[PDB]
Amino acid sequence: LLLVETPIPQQKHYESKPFPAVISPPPALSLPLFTQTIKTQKHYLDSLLHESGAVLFRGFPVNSADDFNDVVEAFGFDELPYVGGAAPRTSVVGRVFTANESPPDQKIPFHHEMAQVREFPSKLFFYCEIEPKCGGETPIVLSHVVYERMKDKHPEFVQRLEEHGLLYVRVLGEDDDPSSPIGRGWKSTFLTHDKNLAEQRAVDLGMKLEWTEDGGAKTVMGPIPAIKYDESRNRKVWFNSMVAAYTGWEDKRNDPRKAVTFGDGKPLPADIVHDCLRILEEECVAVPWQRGDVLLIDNWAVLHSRRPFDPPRRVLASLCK
Amino acid sequence: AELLLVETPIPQQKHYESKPFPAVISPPSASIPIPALSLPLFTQTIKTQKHYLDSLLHESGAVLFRGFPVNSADDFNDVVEAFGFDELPYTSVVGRVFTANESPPDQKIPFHHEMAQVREFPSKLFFYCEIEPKCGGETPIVLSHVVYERMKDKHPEFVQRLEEHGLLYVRVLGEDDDPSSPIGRGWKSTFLTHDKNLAEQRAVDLGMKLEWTEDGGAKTVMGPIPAIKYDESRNRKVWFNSMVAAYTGWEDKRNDPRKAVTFGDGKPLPADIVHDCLRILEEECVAVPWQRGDVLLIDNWAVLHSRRPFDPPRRVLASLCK
Ligand SMILES: [Fe+2]
Ligand SMILES: [Fe+2]
Repeated sequence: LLLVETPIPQQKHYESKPFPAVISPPPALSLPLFTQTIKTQKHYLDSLLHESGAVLFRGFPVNSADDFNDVVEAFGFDELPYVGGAAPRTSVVGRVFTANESPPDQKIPFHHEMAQVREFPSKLFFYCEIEPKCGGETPIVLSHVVYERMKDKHPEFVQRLEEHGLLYVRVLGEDDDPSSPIGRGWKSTFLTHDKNLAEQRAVDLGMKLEWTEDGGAKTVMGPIPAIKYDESRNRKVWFNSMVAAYTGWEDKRNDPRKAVTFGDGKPLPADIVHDCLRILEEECVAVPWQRGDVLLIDNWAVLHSRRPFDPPRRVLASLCK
Repeated sequence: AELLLVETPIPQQKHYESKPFPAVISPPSASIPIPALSLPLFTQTIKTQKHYLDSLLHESGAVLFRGFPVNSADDFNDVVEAFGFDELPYTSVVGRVFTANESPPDQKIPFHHEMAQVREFPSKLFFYCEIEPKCGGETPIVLSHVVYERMKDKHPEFVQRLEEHGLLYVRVLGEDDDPSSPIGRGWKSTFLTHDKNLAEQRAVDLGMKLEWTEDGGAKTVMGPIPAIKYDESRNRKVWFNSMVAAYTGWEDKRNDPRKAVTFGDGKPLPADIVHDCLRILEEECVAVPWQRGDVLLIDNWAVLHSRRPFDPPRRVLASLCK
């Protein structure tokens, strides 16, 4: 079976490279034939992900969570062991899971997966088992592009970011708020109900957990870098949750404006942060999901998000070490 | 190529009026000709032996299928499709098969009929062992009509009062979802809304009375509803209720299991008699150790199930029928 590089309307190109790269089928197709081609074309696929940063596989027989798991298995990347610092996860089969995000009417900001975690995924997979009735795409953007445009537009700001970095403040409830963009409580965050084991697992993850009165918790993280270096592609990337926090960490316990600051406490310039948001939207690519679609994302080069949608919609995921 | 479905004995099974519980079907030891076992051969035999299998489930209440090539969720789904029961209208693994978010492994899940407090509950249930537990983790099952007959015999007055007033179920919900709780789901998620008006309207549709607590949560009161039902297909009364389940298993920071369920008229249940019922369930139950490939078909009108504590790994998928 052949893996054909196919053009789609939404994709962009950077230095002659498509973003995202799109592979489609040209013996009747079957899941085993696909997973077999994946193993056979390992090198080709590694080079494609290396050049593009994300690869969308469209037109293949991935009709269930089990099929998706088999495809993830064919790529052979080591699975990311679950710890904490993420959201209420629900394992479906094997390395595949469903995480409960914010409501369909909301817009999930751009971010790198588990960006504030020490051992974050190098790669992730997204699978559409049930396409959204309307909207619900998973827009993606090249992190190094965002950095380059930011350094070009706001050299001083970028310069200050690499000197002082960023500081993150996030208040947590005891339980999980299904209605919040950042509704995970400290119980689910640290997979514990004991404050001792929590405050410890918290300090380990590199946090300053101070128990709140209403049984919640106020977490503070940083200073930590805002810019990182992709060793495999020799370039710097916008690896931070600045825009995500500044515009999305909003609920009864969190004021977005105070959710993230420069590493030295100094506030961020509202106009520059929103200018960054503008760059993310302009450079992003929002491919409408089709049932069977499997998207492979290199977490070092891409930030993802989610658009509002009308149910039904079901996108499963898988994280790689 | 044909396959024989042989009624086989196992150590754990019991017998009531000459009928095995659960009935156990396995491939034969030495058949002529020797059949090459496969999933497709099994699913074909299931369709071919429809009547025989319906009769078996009818007489026993539950049927364990042991020794067949059910080696994946996909295989299990094919087996569920071969039986042709209508799927119960709604984490989905494949087709009609899913994984149930159960309690932690160290816990003991109480006996219950599936979706017992739901208007349209499943008539039948399928359980499949994809990965056998390292230790324990069986799925004990017991005959509901037997529990009823023993309860009526030991506590006639109590049963008589149950038929008269029935039971009342209480749950104090928080606004958000508590992860560390067997009943931790809040009213926002339970009623899929953050709007109080809509929520209390949806609870009423579900045959529930909702009262908004002062702390931002909610208190629901379901009932009075019957504690005893009638199995039309078998002409007998069954212990179709979550009495023991709620009285001993619905505990968290907001809920006290002793007020979680009461008589339909508010009167508390006698602790002695409830624990006596718990005793009966344990004595009458059958806990068959799970084996990879096992498929258990349960008639939800005649059987209550549970789960023993266990040491991971363990993986049992499920499927519900209209
Ligand atoms: Fe994400
Ligand atoms: Fe159950």
